[PDB]
Amino acid sequence: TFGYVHGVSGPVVTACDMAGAAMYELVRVGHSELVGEIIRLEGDMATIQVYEETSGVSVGDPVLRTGKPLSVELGPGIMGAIFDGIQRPLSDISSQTQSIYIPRGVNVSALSRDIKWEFIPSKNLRVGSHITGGDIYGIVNENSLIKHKIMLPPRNRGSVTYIAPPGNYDASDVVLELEFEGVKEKFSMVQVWPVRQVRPVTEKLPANHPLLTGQRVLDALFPCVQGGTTAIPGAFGCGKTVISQSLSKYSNSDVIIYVGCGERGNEMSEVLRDFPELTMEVDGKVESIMKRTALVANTSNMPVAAREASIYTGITLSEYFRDMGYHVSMMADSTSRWAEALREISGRLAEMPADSGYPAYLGARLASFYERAGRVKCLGNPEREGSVSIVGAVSPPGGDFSDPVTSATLGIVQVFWGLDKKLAQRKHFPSVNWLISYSKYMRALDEYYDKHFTEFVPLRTKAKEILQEEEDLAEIVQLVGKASLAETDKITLEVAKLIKDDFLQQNGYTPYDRFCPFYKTVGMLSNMISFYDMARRAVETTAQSDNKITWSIIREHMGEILYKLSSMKFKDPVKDGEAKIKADYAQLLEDMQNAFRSL
Amino acid sequence: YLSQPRLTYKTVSGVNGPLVILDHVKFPRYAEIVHLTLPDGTKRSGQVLEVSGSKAVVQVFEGTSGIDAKKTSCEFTGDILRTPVSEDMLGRVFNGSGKPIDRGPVVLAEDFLDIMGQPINPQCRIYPEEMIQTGISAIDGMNSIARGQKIPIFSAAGLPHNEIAAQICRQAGLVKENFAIVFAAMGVNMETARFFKSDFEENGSMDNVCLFLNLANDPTIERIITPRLALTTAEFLAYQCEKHVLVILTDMSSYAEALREVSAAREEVPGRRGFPGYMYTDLATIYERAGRVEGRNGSITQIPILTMPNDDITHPIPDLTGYITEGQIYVDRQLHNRQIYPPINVLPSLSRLMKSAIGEGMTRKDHADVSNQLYACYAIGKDVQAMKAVVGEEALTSDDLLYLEFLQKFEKNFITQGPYENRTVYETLDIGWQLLRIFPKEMLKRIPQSTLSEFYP
Amino acid sequence: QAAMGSQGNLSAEVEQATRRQVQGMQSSQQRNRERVLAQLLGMVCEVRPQVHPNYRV
Repeated sequence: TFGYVHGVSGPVVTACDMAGAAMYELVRVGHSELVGEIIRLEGDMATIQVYEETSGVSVGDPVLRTGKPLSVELGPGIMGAIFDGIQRPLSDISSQTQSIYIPRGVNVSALSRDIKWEFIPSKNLRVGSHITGGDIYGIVNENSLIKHKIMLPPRNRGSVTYIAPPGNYDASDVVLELEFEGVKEKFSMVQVWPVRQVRPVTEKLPANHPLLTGQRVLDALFPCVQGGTTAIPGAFGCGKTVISQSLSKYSNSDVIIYVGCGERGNEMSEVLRDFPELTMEVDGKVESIMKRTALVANTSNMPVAAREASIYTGITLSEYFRDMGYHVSMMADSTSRWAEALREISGRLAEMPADSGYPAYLGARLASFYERAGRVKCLGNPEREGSVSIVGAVSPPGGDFSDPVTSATLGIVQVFWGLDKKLAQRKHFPSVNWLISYSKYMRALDEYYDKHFTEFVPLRTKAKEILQEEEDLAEIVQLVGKASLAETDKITLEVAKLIKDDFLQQNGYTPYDRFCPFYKTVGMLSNMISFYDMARRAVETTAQSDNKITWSIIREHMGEILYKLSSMKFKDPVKDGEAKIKADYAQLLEDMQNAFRSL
Repeated sequence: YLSQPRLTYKTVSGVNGPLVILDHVKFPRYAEIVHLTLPDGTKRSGQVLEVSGSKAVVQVFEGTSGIDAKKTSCEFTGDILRTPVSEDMLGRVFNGSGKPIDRGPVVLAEDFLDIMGQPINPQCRIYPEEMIQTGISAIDGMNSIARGQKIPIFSAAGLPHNEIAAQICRQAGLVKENFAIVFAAMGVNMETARFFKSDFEENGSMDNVCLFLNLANDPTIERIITPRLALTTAEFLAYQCEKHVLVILTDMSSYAEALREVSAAREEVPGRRGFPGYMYTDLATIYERAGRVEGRNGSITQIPILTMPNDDITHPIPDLTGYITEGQIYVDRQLHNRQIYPPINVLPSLSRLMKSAIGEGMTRKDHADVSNQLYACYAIGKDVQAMKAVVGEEALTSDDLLYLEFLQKFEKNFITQGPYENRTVYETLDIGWQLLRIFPKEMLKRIPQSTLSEFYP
Repeated sequence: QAAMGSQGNLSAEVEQATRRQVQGMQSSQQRNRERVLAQLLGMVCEVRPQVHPNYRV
């Protein structure tokens, strides 16, 4: 049957004559085919949110119904392209229309129906065997960097009847036919999945491997774990987008899905421009990093309703690739934008408001979304171990942490990277407020450091204590000037200041600091702490002597050595061997030892 | 192509505030534009906000007054708001709704364009990379204007921002054109309007300026449509004609006031400080018309001007303006009290596009490093001044004296500037190096060794 | 006096230019008047009766 457009108001549309409808069913409204979802029923009337700008819609316009809920088409061809809030390849659309603007009711296939794909069936696939879901039954070298696997969709089982031979195949060509109870059914290399349904798993597993970030600050002090979760609040201009870009460029993961919702499209242009040039080395081959990334975008000026759809689509794709046997991370940008969209839709429904005008179920939705993370043993007889990590970014209005959005997110994630506006004002570009930041993955990670970098463990603790002690003095320094403190205090203050100016600071846009390997950070911290304790012990041992070593004497003795220690950060990961920089650090340490003993 | 007669109504079923509810409309259209006739001889216009059943709701762009539920009539054109536009609008001055006030004829249109525009597909937009010289050292030296960006101008009441706009639009150029100006004024004093007009007439480029005006006496609701129209004209000239158009808006805060008033009339969800909950989306819609496009050589740059109610920054208007735009140029009353003709507090004035328009090929390799170093040194100058304020002169050290000296000389030379001068970029860099030379070689920790080994002496 | 001479001259040439422009304008107008009128009259005569696509029975 077909409904009719009883009334319109903003992005919401009431439709009569919809007796057979149900919640969360896709619908089409207008003479143009505007996609939407149902959100409220009342007798024969219904309510529809629409993902297109609403204008030029009459009453009584026909409305079509379909029993399919919102879904995404999953398969090859995804990477290297870009999609809208709903699954719609922008590049294909732009080639189709030959214009600048997106048509109001453009409708094109999610994936190409003409590209050909090589195929290799499994070496254990015999006629009459059973796989009962989750088993890979073929391989496709979609791109040189990453090879797409195809597995039986879940909730499927039955004996093998037909197997496609090795070779080339286009979409919708019969790959595998399966017979269970006298019913025959065919599958291709593309399938469908509802967006809001959680993909089943065999079991969730604990985190056991660190996920590096390429920043001296984050890896050293507030590390994140593979398969974990986190959030990054902070006012505008604190460089959240920069951190997201750096993580996407230099992670340890295989595949990265960047979901930008409600931002400038110039960021999308930056991603489109920079990533193709940059290359990364695995398997003895150098490949443009676009092959290992997929991009979902929703510019700010687009209609409000699509934004939730974008956030859901992104995690659905991440899920599909976690099932594939890879570690993947996500860059969820500005989930507060999603909150804003919820606020608007609830506003047009005359629903009772909650704190700060947001709907009541904001917390529930955020918890449900962030729960999907975690390491996973997957379904299937050939066991694989995958994982999903979500690195969310929050944008609290006013720059404080009182809005319900941020407080809600704090109660779910395990790692928290606060940013402070004054620090970014300082041009301390990676503005991380170590004081407020914290991480709850300190445990279940000490084994990794004990197995590789055992010395790092005391070192970081010492640095943290030094930072805290600096803070604990700074207020009394500010209230009352100097010349009222012991030598140890001023020494600790000054070394903490140099830590601040050098170690914490990191300019990722110079060619030589775009990325910092972990061992460089370890060596830097080792040199710093060695110098600190050596100086402190030296001055302490002369406390009761006839010649008390003061800080001015230390400066006169070691100004040039301090200068070299400051310039220590000028070590390019390329064009300079690991061995030579390590030897340079060792030689500097020996110099520090000699200068101390000479005194 | 429409060929049917219009429909005419007298069924005015109600009125409430700036809204009018009609009844028994036959297939009403969302966002339809409607004319109407007051009982006297005047005529008004409006737009449909929502529809339900046979009922309809409209909003009068120029305030409701004296409308009679029995006598007035209405006229349903059946189309969304669409404007005339032609290349010849250049040289002409309009009020709100585009009506001529320069005593010329009606607008003879080449084309009719939808006001609301369309989003630009991110796939087919080119990232800006070109550097627009500006002649003010506080902007070029330590920030960057690029062809295509949309940086706003934070300002406060009474502070001298209008001549900053005049100066930036007077001597715009490219480091080594036309710059058709479109200048929309939303609820501003007559004095500033005449000031801008006189300045453009003095500049002698009156052949390249299309104006839109709205004094504070004009109807309140008109302001919501005032800027979109000018932006549509600019877009026409930018994309269908591949011209380089610069755009300037006077007061976004007035537009925000009009919007809060409209939303409050309808009793919609409030957020921070009595604003509409969705003001973010509309600000995005207005601000996002910018950046060049694949295959065409035109360009759209925006320098909107908005006024914080007071020195507070967390007020929602400037906050969301910061969220959308990729930076901002701050103006501080403190410098104005000290009579520095550009009162630009360089510190809070971050711009985001200094990446791709600076370095070898464009200006020099050392530009970014000197700007960063100057940031650090100026900041330490502020901090030591704060320390001075509490401890006293005699408790300081030599380093403090050096930093205070740097602060004084920097504000004396780099920022302080003539109203009509025109500084080249290289002169600004030379000034920066002169300032840097005050510090010893060793204190410059934001510069690589390779650069100071060549440029420090 | 130099400025007055320059301005009087400039007023003369610009007036000349405008008169030339409007003369050429009329010259372009006079040759293409009937075709447009035929088109408008033909559109006027056209009816194409129809009812709203949304009408129901």
